[PDB]
Amino acid sequence: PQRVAQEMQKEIALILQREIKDPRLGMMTTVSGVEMSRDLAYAKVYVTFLNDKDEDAVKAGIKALQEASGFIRSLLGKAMRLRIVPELTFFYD
Repeated sequence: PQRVAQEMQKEIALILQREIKDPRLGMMTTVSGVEMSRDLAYAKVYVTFLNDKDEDAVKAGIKALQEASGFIRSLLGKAMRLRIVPELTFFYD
């Protein structure tokens, strides 16, 4: 799904700024891509940081973002009026 992956990159990048304080990460955490399941039960999200100045802070940043993943899924479905939204898993790129 090439077009849904482009809409998800854009809206998830905004929800990453709104649903958690991205100023705590320097207000420049960006989405580089998504990777989606054939059955849409799951998706992987790839993220690139200005908080990249510390490897231990990026590890903690992904850990804090994964704890918020259920809000991010619920909001992504609301922003798209989507019939099903995938369950979300986050990665540093």
